[PDB]
Amino acid sequence: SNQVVQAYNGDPFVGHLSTPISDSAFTRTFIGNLPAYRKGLSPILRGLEV
Amino acid sequence: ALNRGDKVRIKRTESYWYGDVGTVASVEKSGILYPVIVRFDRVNYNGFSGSASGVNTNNFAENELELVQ
Amino acid sequence: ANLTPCSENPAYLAKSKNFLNTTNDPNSGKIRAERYASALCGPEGYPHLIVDGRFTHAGDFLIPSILFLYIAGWIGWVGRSYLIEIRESKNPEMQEVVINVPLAIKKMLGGFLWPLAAVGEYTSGKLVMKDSEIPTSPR
Amino acid sequence: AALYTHHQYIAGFLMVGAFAHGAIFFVRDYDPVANKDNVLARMLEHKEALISHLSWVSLFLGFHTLGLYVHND
Amino acid sequence: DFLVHHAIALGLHTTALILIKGALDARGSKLMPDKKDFGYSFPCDGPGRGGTCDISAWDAFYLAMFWMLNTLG
Amino acid sequence: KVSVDNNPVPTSFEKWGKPGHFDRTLARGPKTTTWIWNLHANAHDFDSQTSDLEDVSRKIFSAHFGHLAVVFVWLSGMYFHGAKFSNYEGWLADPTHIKPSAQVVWPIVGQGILNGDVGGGFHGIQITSGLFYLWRASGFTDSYQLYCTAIGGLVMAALMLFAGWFHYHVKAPKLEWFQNVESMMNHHLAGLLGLGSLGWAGHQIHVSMPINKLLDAGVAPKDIPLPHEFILEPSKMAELYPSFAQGLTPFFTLNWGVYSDFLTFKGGLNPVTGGLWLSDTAHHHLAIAVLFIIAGHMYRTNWGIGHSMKEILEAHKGPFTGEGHKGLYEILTTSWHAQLAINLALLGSLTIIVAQHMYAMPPYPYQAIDYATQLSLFTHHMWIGGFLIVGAGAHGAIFMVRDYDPAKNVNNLLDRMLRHRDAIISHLNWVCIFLGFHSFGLYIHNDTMRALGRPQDMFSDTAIQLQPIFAQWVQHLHTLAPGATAPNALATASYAFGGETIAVAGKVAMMPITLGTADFMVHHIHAFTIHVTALILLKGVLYARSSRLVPDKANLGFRFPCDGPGRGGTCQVSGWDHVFLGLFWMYNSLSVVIFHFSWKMQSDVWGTVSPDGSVTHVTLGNFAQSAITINGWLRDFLWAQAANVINSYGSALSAYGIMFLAGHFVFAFSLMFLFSGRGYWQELIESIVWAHNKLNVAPAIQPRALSIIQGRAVGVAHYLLGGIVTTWAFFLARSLSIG
Amino acid sequence: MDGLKSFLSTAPVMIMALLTFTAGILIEFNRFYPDLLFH
Amino acid sequence: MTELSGQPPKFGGSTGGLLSKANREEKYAITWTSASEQVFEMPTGGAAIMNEGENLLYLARKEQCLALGTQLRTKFKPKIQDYKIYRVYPSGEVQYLHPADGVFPEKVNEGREAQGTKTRRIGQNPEPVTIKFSGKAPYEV
Amino acid sequence: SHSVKIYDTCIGCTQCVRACPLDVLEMVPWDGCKAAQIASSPRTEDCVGCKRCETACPTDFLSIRVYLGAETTRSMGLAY
Ligand code: CLA
Ligand code: CLA
Ligand code: CLA
Ligand code: CLA
Ligand SMILES: CC1=C(/C=C/C(C)=C/C=C/C(C)=C\C=C\C=C(C)\C=C\C=C(C)\C=C\C2=C(C)CCCC2(C)C)C(C)(C)CCC1
Ligand SMILES: CC1=C(C/C=C(\C)CCC[C@H](C)CCC[C@H](C)CCCC(C)C)C(=O)c2ccccc2C1=O
Ligand code: SF4
Ligand code: SF4
Ligand code: SF4
Repeated sequence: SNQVVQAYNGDPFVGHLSTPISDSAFTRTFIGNLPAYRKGLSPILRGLEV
Repeated sequence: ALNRGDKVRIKRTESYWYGDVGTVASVEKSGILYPVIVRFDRVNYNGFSGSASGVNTNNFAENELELVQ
Repeated sequence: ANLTPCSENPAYLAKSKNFLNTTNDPNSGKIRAERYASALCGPEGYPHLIVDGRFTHAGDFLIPSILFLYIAGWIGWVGRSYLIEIRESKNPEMQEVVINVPLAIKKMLGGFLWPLAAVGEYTSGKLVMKDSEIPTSPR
Repeated sequence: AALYTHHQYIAGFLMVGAFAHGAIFFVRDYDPVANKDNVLARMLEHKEALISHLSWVSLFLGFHTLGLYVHND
Repeated sequence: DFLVHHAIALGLHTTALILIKGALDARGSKLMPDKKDFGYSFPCDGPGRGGTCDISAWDAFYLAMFWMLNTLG
Repeated sequence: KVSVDNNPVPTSFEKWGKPGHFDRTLARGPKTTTWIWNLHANAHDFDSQTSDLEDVSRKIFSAHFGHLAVVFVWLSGMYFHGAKFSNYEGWLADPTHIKPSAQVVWPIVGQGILNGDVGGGFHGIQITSGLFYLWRASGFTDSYQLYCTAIGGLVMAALMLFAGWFHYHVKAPKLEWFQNVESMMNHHLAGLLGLGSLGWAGHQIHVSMPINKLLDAGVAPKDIPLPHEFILEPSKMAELYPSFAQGLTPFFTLNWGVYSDFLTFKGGLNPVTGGLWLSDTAHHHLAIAVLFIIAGHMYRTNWGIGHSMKEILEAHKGPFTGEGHKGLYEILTTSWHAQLAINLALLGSLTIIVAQHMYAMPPYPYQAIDYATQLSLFTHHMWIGGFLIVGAGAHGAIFMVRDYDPAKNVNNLLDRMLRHRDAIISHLNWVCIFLGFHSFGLYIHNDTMRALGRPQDMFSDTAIQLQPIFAQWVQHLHTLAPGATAPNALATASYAFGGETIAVAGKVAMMPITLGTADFMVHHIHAFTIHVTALILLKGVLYARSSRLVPDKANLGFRFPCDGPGRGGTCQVSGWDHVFLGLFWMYNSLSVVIFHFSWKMQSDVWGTVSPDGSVTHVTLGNFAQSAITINGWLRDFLWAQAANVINSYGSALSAYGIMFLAGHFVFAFSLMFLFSGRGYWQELIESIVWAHNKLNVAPAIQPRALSIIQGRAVGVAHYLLGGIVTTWAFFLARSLSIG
Repeated sequence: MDGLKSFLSTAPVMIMALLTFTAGILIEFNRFYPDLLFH
Repeated sequence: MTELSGQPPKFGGSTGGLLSKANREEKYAITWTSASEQVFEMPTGGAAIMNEGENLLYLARKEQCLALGTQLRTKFKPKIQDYKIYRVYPSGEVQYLHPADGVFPEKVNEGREAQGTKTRRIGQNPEPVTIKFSGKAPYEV
Repeated sequence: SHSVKIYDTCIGCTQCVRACPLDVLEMVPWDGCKAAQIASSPRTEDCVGCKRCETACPTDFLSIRVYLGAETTRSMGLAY
């Protein structure tokens, strides 16, 4: 539908909401590409970036 | 060995009515532990907070009651 | 005592010339200034009260003392015997919530025999209950 | 001034702690079958007289010390 | 000093009232006569039977601590 | 569309002798003394006595008439005391010099010293409510008009009492008459607010304008024409205003420009009397009347045109909000508590708006000169507003517990707001902690920098300065408003934004209030305390249904002490105890707000004036560099200004000293109920029952201690009473000492 | 008025009438004889 | 018993639901058989549409599951009294918790055992002096 | 976990079982009262210690006691 806020990851019983701040495309591509979260790094490099 | 409506003092030593007199409403059948139904006029601390009253009737034993009639 | 009486105290005689009028009587401060002259004052000019029990100063303490000891006992007896005569009519709870006002007026008038009635109730045993028939708390 | 007030604030602490350890003794370490009819058990038998008379003395001092202070004020 | 010494007698009698009431009702009372079984310090006994907040003897120390600070002040 | 039942309840006096009949558990019998407190705790809980929505609504309507009788007999007492035992004609003879007093004290025990010399030989207690300036604004001249107004008020008090008896026992309306909410809304808009504003616009045109005009000219008392003589002879009104010779005829042809000489848009203040212009307020009430009666035809009742609010609430639904307001029209017409929460919220904010507007635009003649009137009216309306906002936070929770049916409102705004209660409260307390550090830790930081002897590291103006640039820019726009963005306005909206200093009788009415860094820090203190009280009340509203600690909170009720000592402890978890905490936080918030008001207005605004133009204030400008410290708030405000309460014995301001100490007593007495719990007092009271049973005087009403909710309620009641009485005595004695 | 006599004899109205009578005789005794610290 | 058969009810999603304790320590799951498609208020927060037939709802605490069981047994005219509350571990095992005997605990049946029942009054409890250093409790021994 | 001990003064009125919102109490058969049943607490690891069973009990100094012992994730009532 046209509703922009939904349940987090499909199941509506986890205490979270898929929201344009929480689970937008831009958030999960920016927070998920932050050094503490992006895949393929050793923790020494991601600690050095943080 | 009590009738139905005689005054009796309580010697429970752990109840609210300890030394207060009560009227035996009924004595139930033998075999059970506390058969003596005793009713009082002063209610005890019972119920939720802010309740208007408590309970007065109670099942007592035989060897903890002193008959005063 | 080391306290000077108000008949010759210099600070009290300096302060009595401008006592404030309390009531609507415009000479109330002056009659208070001559009423408090019999009392004794310290070095500030205010009337102290000797309370030791000596009868020459009994008007400071003892004369109102027994006066209150009448009235409190009056109230106590009116509050006590009324409860006794509502220990049973049909139900004491409503007679404690709403007042049986002719019975209360009867006790309120008849309460001035309270100390002789107190010795009578203490001798008859109907004042102090026994130490065993009282609903005590568990140890 | 500092020495007097320090020692009074120690003394009030120690009096409260004496009675607090008295209550701990009555909870944990008091047996009525060995202290039978002695002064400790006879102290406990009339506790409703003791704390009611302390209630009377407290109301007696309090009503009239505040009464005289408000009357003076 | 007459009135203030009566005030200190007031604070002493009330602090002794709370502390002796805590020590003598440390074993039990009409609300809960198993306070020897619960221990010295425990929060309450629920909202039942009227609701026994500050029922332990520890909580009588609690109120008496405020009184000791008050009369020492 | 009137639906009235005839004689629902018989009028009888026999029920008055049986207290507690309204509830099922109270009419059985007072077995315990807590029944007495329950008799007052459920006396107005009309939703717990009846559960049919028709008996409770007519009970509410008759209760409104009874409370209206209480307000009318109070207002009658004000006008009667202004008639008989005041000096209103003496104050009207000389308003600048002598001081008003509308209460004479009987000299019995020495309290004749309370009748201070208020000026002109009249003795009495100087009033600070300032309704004398209300009477001069309305147009009262002699005491007989106040006496007949008090008589007519007592007549309408008995009339409202008769209407209450008539509408409960004779002809009581049905539920459909109460649920006609669109007819109620547009009648209250047009016929109550707008029609009342038109009535006062007519009174301000005919009575308040000519009387105050010739009183500003300098006409003595017993020389003013009677107020009806301006209508009986329109020449006496036409000689004061040239537009009254034009008659009614320019009003109907839309020739309103010729009415410009007596319906002005001057603004600012009147320089002669130190209040608002009466022509300005007359034009104002007329404009409010026109706008309200225009808005009083919006809702359809019987003639097709008009907005029924149901499809208004249907039409507002967005992507974030799901189904929108679908269901709120069925909520607000079936539950009185939701209406009470909304009305208490908006009446509380209205009363705070009243306080925040009646100090910078003083609407009454000689009101800004009397500093005691201005300070008392500000702080009293601040307190009434904060109390009603806490009541909004209460009745929201009562609506959640006992008037919220979740089957009717699915995926609407109420269900969606209850579905993310954690995402609301966990950000609200974050901004509470952020504001707490950044409004109080600033105060601790420059307190420490002043105590460490380094004033160059503080948060002062000479130090690191936190200039409030936004409100300074807004003040610049309000100063630049008349001529650019309000061209038909001569003066500004107020002289608190920017402009000249208004001086009337040697004192200062209103000068521009500059905002330094002290006003920055104290406004963030205000926003912080507002956020915390709006945290406790909001998390009492949202967490009243259920939670993760206790998910059975709706079945336990709105007003319960605890769930028990389990789960670590669950005491003060109900929706009632959040109101119990929010009452203290409203007390703290409003105490700091009225402290900021009193200090800023008596350091930067008030004071005497000098003929060369220089202004000397009451505290000589202390708020600039000494309002940024907690020690500065203690030494320069709470120690220096409390000396007028301290040293005032043997004088007229002597009752305020024994109300100062009285308020300290009730605060300290509240701490006994707040700190202690019930079971101690139960264990002590049973010992006093033993000491009564020893003398056979133990009552058959079972005497036992208060409930836990009762103990918290009497603790917060004595706390708020003691703190407000202390602040009342301090503010009144200080501002009566400074003039 | 068989209920008005019971309502005027409830505990608050009777204690208020008794305190009004007590305050009345105290104020009257303090007007006709004021400022009595002792006897 | 070991497998949870049911469909999730219609719900938009909330914040007071399953936190990080569910996939780490334990969670709970209530299964019941509805009659119609009515509306029930879950203890997590807000209302939800109860699906027709056997449906399954995951909760975080047992008290929320029993509060939902109380809401199912009292606040409906078709009184749903055939609900089962299971405890689900992250390992995958499912423990049948309530009404695991088969009949409700409010009424008595044969097959239960008196666990935690004393044979004395509270006034007949022993004193804490005789067991002052045994390490036990005055109510246990 | 807490310890819910149920004494022999219980009259089998089953108020405590229907009051406890955690399903720890349950009625087992007995022969010492008129109702011939007594409450019993097998699932004491689920009891939070709320003492809601010690609000609905008719005996003098209620026959069921909840002694607040150790704590855990269940006895502290934590959803996290
Ligand atoms: C200024 C505050 C204040 C006051 C007046 C009291 C006063 C009292 N406390 Mg107390 N208390 C306080 C703070 C206070 N407390 C605090 C902060 C705590 C810590 C939690 C405690 C903890 C505490 C405990 C633990 C106990 C007391 C007890 C008592 C009473 C006996 C002591 C006494 O002095 O006799 C009497 C003194 C008085 C001053 C009473 C006069 C009160 C007013 C003036 C009477 C006049 C009637 C009044 C005007 C009617 C109001 C009318 C209105 C509705 C219009 C007394 C009523 C004890 C008690 O009640 O048992 C005896 C007790 O056991 N208190
Ligand atoms: C008239 C009935 C009555 C009588 C005879 C007594 C008698 C007594 N009370 Mg008492 N008491 C009463 C009512 C009464 N009380 C009420 C109504 C209260 C609740 C406010 C209390 C609260 C109370 C406390 C807290 C304590 C006593 C204590 C005592 C004992 C010591 C004397 C004392 O300090 O009293 C002084 C009395 C008071 C401080 C309060 C009573 C004040 C009211 C105004 C008296 C009149 C009550 C009533 C309206 C009159 C009824 C008249 C009737 C025709 C309707 C004494 C046996 C003390 C004790 O245990 O001693 C060992 C104690 O600590 N009482
Ligand atoms: C439009 C205003 C309004 C209305 C109609 C109501 C109506 C209601 N409120 Mg309420 N409330 C309001 C404003 C309002 N409130 C505000 C502004 C607050 C915040 C303070 C509250 C806080 C509040 C709470 C906390 C509770 C209610 C409750 C209730 C309900 C029962 C009332 C009751 O039992 O009290 C009967 C009346 C009294 C008990 C009298 C109170 C006396 C006060 C405490 C003392 C007054 C001090 C006085 C001014 C100083 C002088 C006294 C002395 C010194 C001489 C009722 C529906 C209760 C409820 O619904 O429970 C289920 C409840 O628990 N209200
Ligand atoms: C003066 C005593 C006092 C203080 C300081 C507080 C402080 C606070 N209350 Mg509070 N409260 C009080 C009395 C007090 N309360 C009383 C009497 C009541 C009874 C009604 C309440 C009821 C109440 C409620 C109901 C709530 C609060 C909340 C809060 C917090 C709001 C956040 C904030 O301001 O930022 C934090 C500010 C401070 C901690 C004060 C600043 C002090 C400095 C800057 C910090 C120290 C610097 C540094 C750490 C020192 C290091 C030294 C090192 C050795 C450790 C805050 C901690 C709310 C809360 O916690 O949620 C947000 C909340 O909901 N309070
Ligand atoms: C003379 C004098 C003095 C002395 C005093 C003394 C020393 C005291 C003592 C006291 C005591 C040593 C007391 C005792 C007591 C005891 C008892 C035992 C009591 C009794 C009581 C009762 C029993 C009560 C009853 C009643 C009444 C009577 C009335 C009302 C009711 C009632 C019931 C309440 C002095 C120096 C101060 C000063 C000067 C003068
Ligand atoms: C003192 C105290 C009590 C005891 C409270 C009592 C005994 C109430 C006292 C009422 C007496 C009878 C005074 C009457 C109240 C008013 C003065 C009545 C007005 C009467 C005049 C108008 C004549 C509690 O029950 C309590 C409960 C929970 C937390 C704290 C506390 C607590 O601190
Ligand atoms: S309110 Fe009292 S009884 Fe309830 S949990 Fe808190 S302390 Fe215990
Ligand atoms: S509530 Fe008390 S009497 Fe009733 S079954 Fe439970 S333990 Fe027995
Ligand atoms: S404490 Fe609570 S969970 Fe435990 S048995 Fe009692 S009511 Fe049930």
